[PDB]
Amino acid sequence: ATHDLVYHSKINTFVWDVEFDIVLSDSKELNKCYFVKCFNPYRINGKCDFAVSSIDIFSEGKRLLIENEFNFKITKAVHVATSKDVTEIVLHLSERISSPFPIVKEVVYLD
Amino acid sequence: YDYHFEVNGTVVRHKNKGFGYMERFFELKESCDERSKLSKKQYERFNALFNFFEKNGVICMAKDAGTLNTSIEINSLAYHGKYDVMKKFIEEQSVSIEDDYKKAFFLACLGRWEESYDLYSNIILNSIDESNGCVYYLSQINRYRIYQSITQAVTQFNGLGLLTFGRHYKPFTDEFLARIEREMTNFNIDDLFNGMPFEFQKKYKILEFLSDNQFLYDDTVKLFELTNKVRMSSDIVVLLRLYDNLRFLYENCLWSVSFHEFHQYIRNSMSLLIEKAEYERTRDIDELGFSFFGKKSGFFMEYYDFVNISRHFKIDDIKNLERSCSIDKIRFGEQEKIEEYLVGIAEEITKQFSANGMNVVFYTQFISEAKAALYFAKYVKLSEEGLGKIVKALLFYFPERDLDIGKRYVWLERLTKCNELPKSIISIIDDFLVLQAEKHIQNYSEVSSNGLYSRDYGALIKHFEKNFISKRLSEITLCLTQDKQKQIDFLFKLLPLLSTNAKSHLLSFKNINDLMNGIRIGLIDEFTPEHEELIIEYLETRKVNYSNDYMSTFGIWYFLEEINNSKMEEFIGMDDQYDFFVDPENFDYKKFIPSWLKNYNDKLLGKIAGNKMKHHVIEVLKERVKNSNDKRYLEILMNYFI
Amino acid sequence: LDNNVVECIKEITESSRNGKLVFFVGAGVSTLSDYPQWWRLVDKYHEELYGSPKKGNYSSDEYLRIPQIFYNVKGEMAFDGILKDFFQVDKPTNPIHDKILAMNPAHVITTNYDNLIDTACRGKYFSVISAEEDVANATSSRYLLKVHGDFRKGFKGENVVLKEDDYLNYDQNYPLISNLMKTIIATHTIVFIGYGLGDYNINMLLNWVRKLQKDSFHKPFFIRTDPSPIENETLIYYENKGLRIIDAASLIDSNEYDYLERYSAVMDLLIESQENKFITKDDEVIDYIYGKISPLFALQYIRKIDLKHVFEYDYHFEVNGTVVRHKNKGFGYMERFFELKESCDERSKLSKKQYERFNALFNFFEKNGVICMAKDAGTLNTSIEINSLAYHGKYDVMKKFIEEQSVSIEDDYKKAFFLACLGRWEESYDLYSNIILNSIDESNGCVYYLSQINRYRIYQSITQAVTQFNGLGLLHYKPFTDEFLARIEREMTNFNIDDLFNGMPFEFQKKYKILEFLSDNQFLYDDTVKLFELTNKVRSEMSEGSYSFGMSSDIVVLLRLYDNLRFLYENCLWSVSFHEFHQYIRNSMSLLIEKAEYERTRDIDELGFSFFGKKSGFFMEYYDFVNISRHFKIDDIKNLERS
Repeated sequence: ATHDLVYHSKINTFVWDVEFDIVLSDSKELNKCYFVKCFNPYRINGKCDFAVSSIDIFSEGKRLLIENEFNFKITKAVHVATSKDVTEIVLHLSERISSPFPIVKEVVYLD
Repeated sequence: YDYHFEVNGTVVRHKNKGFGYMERFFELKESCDERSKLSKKQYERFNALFNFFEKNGVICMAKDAGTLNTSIEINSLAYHGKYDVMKKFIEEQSVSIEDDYKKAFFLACLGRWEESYDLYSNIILNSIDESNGCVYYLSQINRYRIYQSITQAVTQFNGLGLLTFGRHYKPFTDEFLARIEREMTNFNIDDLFNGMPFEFQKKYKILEFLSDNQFLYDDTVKLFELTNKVRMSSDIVVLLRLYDNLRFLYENCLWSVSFHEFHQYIRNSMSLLIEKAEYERTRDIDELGFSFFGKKSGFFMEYYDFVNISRHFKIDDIKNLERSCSIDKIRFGEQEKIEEYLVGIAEEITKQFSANGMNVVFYTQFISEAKAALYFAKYVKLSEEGLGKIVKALLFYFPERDLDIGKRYVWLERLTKCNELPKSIISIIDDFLVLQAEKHIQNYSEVSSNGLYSRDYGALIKHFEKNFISKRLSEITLCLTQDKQKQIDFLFKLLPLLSTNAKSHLLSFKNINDLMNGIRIGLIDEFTPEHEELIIEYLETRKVNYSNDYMSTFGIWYFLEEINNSKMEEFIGMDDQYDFFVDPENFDYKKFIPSWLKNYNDKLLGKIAGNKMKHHVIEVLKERVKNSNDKRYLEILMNYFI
Repeated sequence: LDNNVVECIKEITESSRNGKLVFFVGAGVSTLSDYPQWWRLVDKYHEELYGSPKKGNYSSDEYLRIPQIFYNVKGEMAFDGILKDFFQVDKPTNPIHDKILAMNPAHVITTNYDNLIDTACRGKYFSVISAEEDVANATSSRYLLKVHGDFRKGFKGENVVLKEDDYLNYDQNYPLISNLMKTIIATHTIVFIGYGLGDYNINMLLNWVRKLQKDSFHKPFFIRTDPSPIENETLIYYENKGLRIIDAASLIDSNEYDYLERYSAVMDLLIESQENKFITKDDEVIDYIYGKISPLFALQYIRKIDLKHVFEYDYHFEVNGTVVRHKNKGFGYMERFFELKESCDERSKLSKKQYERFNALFNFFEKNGVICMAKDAGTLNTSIEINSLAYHGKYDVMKKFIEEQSVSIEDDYKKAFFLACLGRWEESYDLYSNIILNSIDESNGCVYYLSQINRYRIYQSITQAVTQFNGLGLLHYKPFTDEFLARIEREMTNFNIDDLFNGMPFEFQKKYKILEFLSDNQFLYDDTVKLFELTNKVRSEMSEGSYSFGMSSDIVVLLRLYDNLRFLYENCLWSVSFHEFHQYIRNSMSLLIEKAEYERTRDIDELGFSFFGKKSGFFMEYYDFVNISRHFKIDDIKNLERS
């Protein structure tokens, strides 16, 4: 069933068929949301230039504005296709990598 | 099987055990004294046969060979996609049955499948006499194919894809669907040829394979030869066979050209040809000489190859072709005719968007070609007027449901890589972004798939034109108020393009969270001492507190020589990244691991490459490559650290 | 419905699918289009002759006596004038005409003198025969036999059989057409329509069929549409006389004055039942499956893909062994068959012969490796094993096997393949000729076809070897008898391979449908396209560096490879000689080796998922090694070593 899991090389990330019930900081509970990562090393950025890949968060398919990135309160992971609490493996794998975001729905290669 | 007709334009005796009629005929055509020994009827028959062979490109035997020109040309109007010509020819009154057949094919090519089916039925009914079944027969075939296509469309259109307006409008009515099912309730095409008169079966034996469901198996099987790695040329024969098949299918007005099998055959042939060319070039340069071979691939491709690629290729196939067989080292052909093709397709898409009378089937069948054409237009040198027309068609009149802001940014940025930016396209992009500001006036939000937005456009402009100033945005922002907030948000997203007065005006419209939000997009580009004091206060708050990654960005900022503070040395103690980015000389590299190495951009990696910890990263990359053959590690080593 | 009616419908459908159906269209069908019937003309003649009408004195013979009297008294011009006046109208076609044409009949015999059944063919080509000179200039092989003289040549009364004297001298006037009608009736399967059970033509035909032998005819079907349901005694007597009657009445029911609905019901029932297969319980399912599978028992092994051709695209067959419903709307025989296979209790509900045939079917499916459906598929394991001695390469084995005498024709076919792979192509051709000659006896004919194909293949092989391998590095052996090189030429001159399958019994073309692909390169295209596509996909994954932790795609390629090889070697076929097969094998193995090499090395596999499990792995065994050594060249091996 981990067939969905696709692991990349230039970004070292995971792609699943799951969904996250994240809780934001200050007891801010969120509904189901998901991450999308876009890799672009040829972006001609300005004076603020450290990241090659842009990470975006969408709740209910809508772009959610980010002001305080403090969502270090875990989540309840549901395997959107088959609806299974993959959450335990979600931690198992997130505690084992240094990437801030281990799972994204897909990775968009603009390069 | 009396004679082998090689594709290059030559004939050879193969299994003729009688008199050599081909040799006698070619001797008669070669000399003039051979003639005048034959009667008038024989003279005119020979003249007609000579004209037919001239039009079909048959020259002579292989003994009298040498420098065969082999120049192909297709004079079917539907190939070149001059849609206005088809539209004007359809309405004109038809004289003979052949004009009716061509009109039916043109109507089929334009998405008016109803009229095509009715015309085919009428043609079948009218002409059944004489031995001209070569029309009648073909008509039947076309009709059947059309019917198949129709039903496929239904089971693909009304089944999935509700994104189209309503329930896809039901392009074909239910009454016509019932009549279609009634007329073709049990039509069998495999027995169509057998039932026709025996003299037709004797004469037109070559047209049998059209009634079969597959007829490209021989060429697809013969395509294997290009994979031979051992050391006429097979590329010539394969390409000429492809041209022959395309000419036969398109010139005779056959609908089987609009099926998946032919598209797959075209893609396979083109991909294999390009792969063989690139492999031969790379083997030659590796073996013969680094620059003795010239480092230029010999596979030139021209207007016909470009139009075939545009018509029969999807996006991902072109992506495969470019990442495996990069075309930037492949030289183009005649740029002028390619420019005519591009301006024609841009005019077509502009007309389709403006007239608002879109047809769903033609929509689906045409925008695939459109996207392929604009994507492949990167590798062609184009005049200023063509660039302006293409950008005007792509930026505004390309429907939202297929091309979003992000992928449009891809297309435009990919288009000029070699075309530069004269004043006209900056003017038109400024017009587009001004219109986008107007539509921002609310329950409105831009949608993109690759995470890119309109701000990139301005950055690209600032990348190419540093001193350009947009006056219209200044006029818009002078009247700008604070009741509506999203518009000023877009205004900060386009901060650099504005003037100094506009910037000062918007500065009045705007803790550590505020500074972080401003720096993420870059409103406060400078580092004021107040911001540095806030940095110190936040670091002290963290230190007395002692895990999202928010503070390592500050160490990166200091590493960029943008923070002029001496207190960063006294806030270390937790994270190895901060120590490396502040005090790399005393940093312990045991905790250093290359996972963060795949996150910095060109500027950061270039700065760290020339900084002297270089031996530590070189040995880290060495060990990482030795244990695992990661593409990114070796690529970064070669491009940045060697 | 009645069982006999179901049987008749099944036979009619089976005949229609084989192109052996002929419709005898009567006069009621043309009446449905409000064509002026003959009795109107009889009454008009009675009025113009005498002066008053009288319906009471209108017997069967009067219909022919009155026009004869009118012709013999008034003459010929009046007859033609009346006929022109009453038959110059044009009428629309009937829905029944479309319904009869939709059944695809080989020939249409009609006793009408109208143009409706012609003007109804819509886009169908029929050679119209309505006179004597028209039977000699038959432009096609499909006959629209207007038996009674259509009005095409004009409206004169000498072109159509109406009066009594014409009926008397019918045989002397129209011998050719009568002979053609009788030949068509004897050959094909006849279905009557639009005729009264007491009509003159039916009685005459029954009188003729009386003279025939007791056996040696196919009983014609009679579709009766009359308001009164038929009686039992009349039906049994007419069945004894040689007709099989299906009555429109007693099936739908209606009033007395309506005719269109009964014809429509009968034809709609026929058309609907054409596509449907009459399956009710397990016995019919197993019978149909055995009927469509059994001819394949002659071959040792068949590849899973072309099975989808046998069932007429009714079920997509995957390489892994699972099947998926694709174009099935009936009972779904695969579901019931799988349920019967799983449950041992239900096997006791079948009769003994059906039980044995089901056991044979199960064994055949197990040998082919067909496992189950997609939903019930769990962990499927497939073994690889080829029982071809020539494949392994122990040449002493079939040396001492060709030394002695075989026991059957199939054994001789094995000897022929072994000799062909042993280089003695002369003896191979000799023994193939012996086979095709010693085969005058066969219940299937598959061995004959396969031997002919292999003989042509070895002929081309020896011809190419002799013609090309003369200055390639030979310098001369080219060892063959001088008479032999001309014997193969003169013998295998007219033998065309494209039309070989088109010239075989009509059942062979219906049962061994897949084998046609053996005559050309067709048996490779359906797989090579998938190979190219999967090559592109795997190379894309190669370039992007993505690692799949589920199941790789390459397995599919591998499966196809093995299947192809087995189907080419277990059946003892020389087609493995060509270089196209070698190129295909080489490409597939290069892809597999590259993918395995890429999957060998990983980065995060050990740290993380390794605790959950480890499926990754690739291995060369005997089979991979022999395939590499056989279907590869040195330079490509060096290239893959470099890569």
